[PDB]
Amino acid sequence: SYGPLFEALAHYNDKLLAMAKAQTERTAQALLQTNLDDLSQQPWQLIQAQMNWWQDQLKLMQHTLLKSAQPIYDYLKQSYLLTARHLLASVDALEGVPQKSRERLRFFTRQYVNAMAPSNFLATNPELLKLTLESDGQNLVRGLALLAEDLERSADQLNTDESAFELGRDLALTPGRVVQRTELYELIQYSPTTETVGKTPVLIVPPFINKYYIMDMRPQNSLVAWLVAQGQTVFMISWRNPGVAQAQIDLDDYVVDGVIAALDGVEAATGEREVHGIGYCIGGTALSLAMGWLAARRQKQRVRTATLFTTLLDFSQPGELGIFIHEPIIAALEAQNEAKGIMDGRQLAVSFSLLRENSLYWNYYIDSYLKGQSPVAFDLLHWNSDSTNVAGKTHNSLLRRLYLENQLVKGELKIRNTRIDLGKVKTPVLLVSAVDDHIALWQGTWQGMKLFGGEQRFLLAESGHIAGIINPPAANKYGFWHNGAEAESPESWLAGATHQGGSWWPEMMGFIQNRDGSEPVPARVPEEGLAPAPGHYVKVRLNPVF
Amino acid sequence: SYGPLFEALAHYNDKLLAMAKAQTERTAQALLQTNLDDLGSQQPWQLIQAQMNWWQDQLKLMQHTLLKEQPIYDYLKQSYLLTARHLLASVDALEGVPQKSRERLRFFTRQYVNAMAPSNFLATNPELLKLDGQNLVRGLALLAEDLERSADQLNIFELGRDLALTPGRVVQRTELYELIQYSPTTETVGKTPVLIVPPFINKYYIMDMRPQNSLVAWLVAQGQTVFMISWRNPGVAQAQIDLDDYVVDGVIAALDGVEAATGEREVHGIGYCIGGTALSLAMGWLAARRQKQRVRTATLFTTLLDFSQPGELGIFIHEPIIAALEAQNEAKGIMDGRQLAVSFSLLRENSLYWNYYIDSYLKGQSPVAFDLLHWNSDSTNVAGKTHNSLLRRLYLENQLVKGELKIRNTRIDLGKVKTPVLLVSAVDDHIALWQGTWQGMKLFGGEQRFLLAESGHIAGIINPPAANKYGFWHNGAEAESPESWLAGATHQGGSWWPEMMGFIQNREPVPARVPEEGLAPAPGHYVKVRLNP
Amino acid sequence: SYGPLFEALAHYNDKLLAMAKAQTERTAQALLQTNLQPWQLIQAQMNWWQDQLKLMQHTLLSEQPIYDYLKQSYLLTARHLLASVDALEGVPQKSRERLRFFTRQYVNAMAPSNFLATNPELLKLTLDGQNLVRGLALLAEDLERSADQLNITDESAFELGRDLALTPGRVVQRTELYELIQYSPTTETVGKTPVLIVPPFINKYYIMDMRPQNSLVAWLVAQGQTVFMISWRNPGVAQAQIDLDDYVVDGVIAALDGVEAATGEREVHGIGYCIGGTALSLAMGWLAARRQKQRVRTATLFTTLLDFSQPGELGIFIHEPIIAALEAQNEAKGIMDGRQLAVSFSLLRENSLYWNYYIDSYLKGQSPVAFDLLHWNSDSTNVAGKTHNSLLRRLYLENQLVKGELKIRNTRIDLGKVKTPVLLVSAVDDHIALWQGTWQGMKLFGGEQRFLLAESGHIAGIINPPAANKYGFWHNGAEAESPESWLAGATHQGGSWWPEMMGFIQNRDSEPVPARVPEEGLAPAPGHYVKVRLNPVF
Repeated sequence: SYGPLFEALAHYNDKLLAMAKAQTERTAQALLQTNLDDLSQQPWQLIQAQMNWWQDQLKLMQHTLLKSAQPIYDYLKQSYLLTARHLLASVDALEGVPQKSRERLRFFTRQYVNAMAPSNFLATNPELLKLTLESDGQNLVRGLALLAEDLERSADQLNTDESAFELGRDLALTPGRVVQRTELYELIQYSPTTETVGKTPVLIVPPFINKYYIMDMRPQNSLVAWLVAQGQTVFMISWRNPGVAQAQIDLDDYVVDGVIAALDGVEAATGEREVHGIGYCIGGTALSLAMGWLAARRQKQRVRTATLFTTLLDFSQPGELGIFIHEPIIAALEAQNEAKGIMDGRQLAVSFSLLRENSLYWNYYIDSYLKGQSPVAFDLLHWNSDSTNVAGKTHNSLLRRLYLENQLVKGELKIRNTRIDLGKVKTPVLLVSAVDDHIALWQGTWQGMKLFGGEQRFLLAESGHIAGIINPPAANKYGFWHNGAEAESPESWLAGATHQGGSWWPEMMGFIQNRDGSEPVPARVPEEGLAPAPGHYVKVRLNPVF
Repeated sequence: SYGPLFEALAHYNDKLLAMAKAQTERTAQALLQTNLDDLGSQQPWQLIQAQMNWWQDQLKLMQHTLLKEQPIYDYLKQSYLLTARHLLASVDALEGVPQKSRERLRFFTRQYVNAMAPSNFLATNPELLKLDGQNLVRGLALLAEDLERSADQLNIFELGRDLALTPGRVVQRTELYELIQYSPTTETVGKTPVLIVPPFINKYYIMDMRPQNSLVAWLVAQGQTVFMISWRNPGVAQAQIDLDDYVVDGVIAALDGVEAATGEREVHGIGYCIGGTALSLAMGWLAARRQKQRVRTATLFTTLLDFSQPGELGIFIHEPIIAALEAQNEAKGIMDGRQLAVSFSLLRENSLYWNYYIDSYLKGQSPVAFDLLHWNSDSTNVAGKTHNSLLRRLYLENQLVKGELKIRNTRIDLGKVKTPVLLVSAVDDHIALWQGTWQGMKLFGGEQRFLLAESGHIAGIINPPAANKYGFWHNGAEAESPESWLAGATHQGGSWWPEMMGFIQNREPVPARVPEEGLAPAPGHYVKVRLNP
Repeated sequence: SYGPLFEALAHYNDKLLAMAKAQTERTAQALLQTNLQPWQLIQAQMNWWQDQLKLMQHTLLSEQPIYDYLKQSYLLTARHLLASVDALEGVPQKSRERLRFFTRQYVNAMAPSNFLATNPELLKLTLDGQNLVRGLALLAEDLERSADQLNITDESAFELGRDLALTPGRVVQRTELYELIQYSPTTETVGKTPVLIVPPFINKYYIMDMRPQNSLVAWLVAQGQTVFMISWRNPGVAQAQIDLDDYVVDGVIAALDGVEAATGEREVHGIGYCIGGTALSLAMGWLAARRQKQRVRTATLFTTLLDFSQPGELGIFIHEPIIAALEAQNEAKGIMDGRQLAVSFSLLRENSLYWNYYIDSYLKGQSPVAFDLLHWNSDSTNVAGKTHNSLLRRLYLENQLVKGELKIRNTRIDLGKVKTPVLLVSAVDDHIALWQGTWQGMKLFGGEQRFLLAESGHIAGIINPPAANKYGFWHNGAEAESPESWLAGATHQGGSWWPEMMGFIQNRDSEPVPARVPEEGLAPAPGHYVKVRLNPVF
């Protein structure tokens, strides 16, 4: 029963043989472009050393599992020889590599290795599971505090700087201008790449947990740059990394002084009172709460369409994050957040990982390398560790009002003393979720869809929270499921769904356009504004780099 | 006659818009400073805009109705809408201001409200003005009691930090005064030092308020070694101190103290109000006894030597009342400063709200009016026998204009003083009427000069060249009638301090005198003794 | 000219002092009996009125004399602010926000420029076809956005059914256009003929059911009368085609059928207010034109307009280009927004709401009536688009009812065919329905006619319960040829005209019938339609 695995390894071994042919021809051609006066990528042999381990360990496992029907040690001895062969071949393959690149790979390998160990994160820590296993009361807080301060202190002492990525050069490099800056955000308007653009502009509301540039990573996988290339004027909210000065900022402020203020900022830049809204994770929650706020107060509609990525409105199924949703734990965090003023992102980093794609190594290290790309896994790892703080009041509200009491579903949620009913929102909504998502379980995102009072569409994408959402059409990598019909259950919806391979981005673009008709307007060249894109807020790091 | 008032309000409203634009750009710039570990014009500009809205709308309404149910009830109602709008706009402008900060504005506003009410002061109370032997003396006391207790209920800034912060040293401490020598701010200073004799009816630090409006700091910056007498707040232990003591043991003793610190027997004299009078009697005392002259120049701010025009203080100067106070002062030991603060106010500028609260705020300063009200309410006692001497020997009998006054059994005669004398008075002065001070100049026997400031008792005196806020009248000719010197007087504008500086300068440089260690840092301890802790 | 003013001030100061002493003796006697807005606030305002009037006397007796008065008036304003917040020390924060909100409402309501009808600039623009419309649009949007932030703002606004419109009853019918309320008897025996009340569809009805001390519904009920009330739905865009005709037939007349269903009586006593009185008049006209048996025994009409030739201050809108523009907007949106009508005119403009319904109301121990009136006036309702066009064009502009050209569902209306006795009750200071114009409409009727003129304005003169003993009215049973002649022959009476209305209704008589208890309806009174707000409350 090893056929499909040897087939996958054989497929990669042939793609690697072709690349070695390319590098050999590349090194020879570089010798031609030489002058007498003058004084990055990893070697294919480094990947070949890893490919040989996977093949030899599988062969040894198959050989000793047919021999099964001494025995434990002999397999161990042969597997240690494979590890030793792997150490020698890797060190050899990095012979001509400059020391700086070696420390880069040593850095990114250590991130990957630490991230794939469940004990390194509180949400998947087995010892913390024992405490929650109906074992105790308030010591749970102390037991949780010991694990957190130990996981943190381990990451403190681990915390290389120079060998990193620079925002605006390597990531988040879509041309544009910062056209408005307030306490909570920097509003970026991106430069056009088309002669004509749509009249109704696009406003992207990112999550305030982690930074926005997951949606503008590199030109090949940038949602922002793809949207601009589809003739859309694209605006991005770039949240401030909050400090102690932002301690009293609440979820209500992000809705009103954030999304709503950004909508007004779009009107100042374009003259349009209505925008197409796109929201990701807690930003998708903030976008929905902004629509409910406007509708409850009978304000004129300002969102023509709304696409929500991995957005939780019903928190009944919190996933692994449910381990923290217990009154003693929530109360203890509320005390810390009031005293410290913020929830440290570096503490949130040891609590849970927003990046747990099941195939980060194979699809975004090995596959991206063989596609001629700088490993996308390095970029993803940089983003997951570019932690943001969370304002203490906002984090308390997220913990209690949404995760614990589920106020939005129950109709008890109030934003600036205005009760929020999503049934009054008539904006058409498209919810795009991911089947392997571990932060916003796709069944729970489905449940929130019925809360809206207008047109409702749902798309289920293959893969997880990041990989499934940030899937550019040119990649041709995954698929999605579409069902226009209404259903009584998440499972019934899937049963009636149809599967399509590739990116779901064109479906979102179809959803946005079919609504608009409105004539294409001349391309909007962004005003000079306050600063070039990306802003200053996105570069503020919790562990500063030099 | 509505033109210049709408223009002045337009001038102020335009200055408030520019300050508001400066604050919005400063908050916008503060966003670029985004340190994650530290937290990022105390009055809001909206609060001042609410005041300016009231002034403009009431002036609009009152021009509108003066052009023509009852037409008067209509004006009464509409102005009440403006008062209500002003109340609502003020409370809304103070929403983000801290509660402890809001308790401040309620404090000083109440002071200004009570300080411009004539009924709250005896000298300007209509009921007292309508007065008869015992009935007057018993009544004045009864009225004094009603005003003092009302002030007390209302009564329920730090010296050296917010006010009186010029660096210096206390070089000598006697029973009556602390002598302050200030540190130099220039590499070179004049040889002859400067000694300032402040009034002892109020504390000294009106002449040293803030760096922008401190006379002491300006004089040091002009290359002068400046000394300052700091009168002690007299308690009951000082019940038998006199003007004579303040002259000899207060002023002349300080002259010997100044020589001990510099080696100079001659100083440039500067006197303020009753401090200028005490200096004048001191100068005659040296002249009447034929001692070598120890005062080079004498600048006298609002100095009263002829008391024929007492002003509103006249109601107090009657023979039955003086005797009443003479018996009470000796019985109680001293005259209570809290009662003297109730008697009258030194804070009666015609533009205290406009030039020292609004103009101060628009210049970026913390409101100067707040500091003046803190100083006026920081009253100091006056010794029982000094006060009795001032009421009878000077205010009533007027012994200085005649030859009957004596300082420690020594007949005075200002005609024997040959020192150049400069009088700086105020047109709106209500304590020292400028005609009386000008007449009292003629008692001197040396060169004389008279300068008239454009404002009241303290605003026309505390006017630095950097303010460029007021003006002054001068006239080089000699005139014999009050309307004759002023009719021929010419208006210059700006501060008269450079003109007072020139008078001292016209009559070789010495390395800057660094004050010795002395007894304590300036400000001294006497200035901090408050009647109400 | 200051004497009456000073005397009135001391007149008010005496009650405050008298009421202030009653509070010290009540709290002193409260020390003995134990087991187990501040007056100071009103006194601060009283001091400002007296001190300012004293100042104006002195000043009336160059740049300095002017500035000296202007300075002095500012010290009075500072004293007012200082004393006012001082009196509000121990008052709870929840009530202070209510005082601070209703005060803000009053100041804006007293600025003539805040309403289009009294707007100075619009009068200049009117005195210019497309230009007038575009200019009027500029003031309309400027005033609507300026009223956004100020109106929207707290939960201290009263709750219907608890503080206002709390007269017990049951909602016995619910149609698209209205909910029918039948109230509880409170008396052993009621009159055989029931009373039906038709309120205006512009603004809500609770103005007649404010509080038990001034509720017309509660007073009518206590007078042994079965009282019905029509609670108009706040129309949304789904009601865009509802016309004036539908409010007459599917409104008043359908409600007449509802009254018969719940009592068995085909004949009712009619009471109408403002455009409700117009609809009631048109319903009687419709019934008479089709020769149906009389269903309205008596009709009393409060400040109702049948002749629109004297539109008062509202006539600034009655011009061909303005009405044409409004019709286009009403057809586009489907609805005339009540938030836009809020800044167009005020239905509430008493001469002294502050003196008669805040100061006086406080002196009588009541919660300030000026607050309840302002809450009602701010409780705007939309108007169905076709209905508003009909009101603007067919009545205000063309005046079809007087000329006999008005058609209600293809039925020409002639009020001369109506033989129901009519009692028109108008207000001398009314600014919406000028009383002389209401007198001209009286003659249109073909039966008995009576006219009563009340002393106050549009609201205060009408809602004057007999227990207040506050105003008077003029009655004259003889016919006259002009409003001026009718008033010259009138006789003034002090007090409320409500008993005279009940004399009018009851003197037609019959035998008292046993009190009709409402059946368990769809909902308790007041229903759901009256709670629908244009700006939702928190």
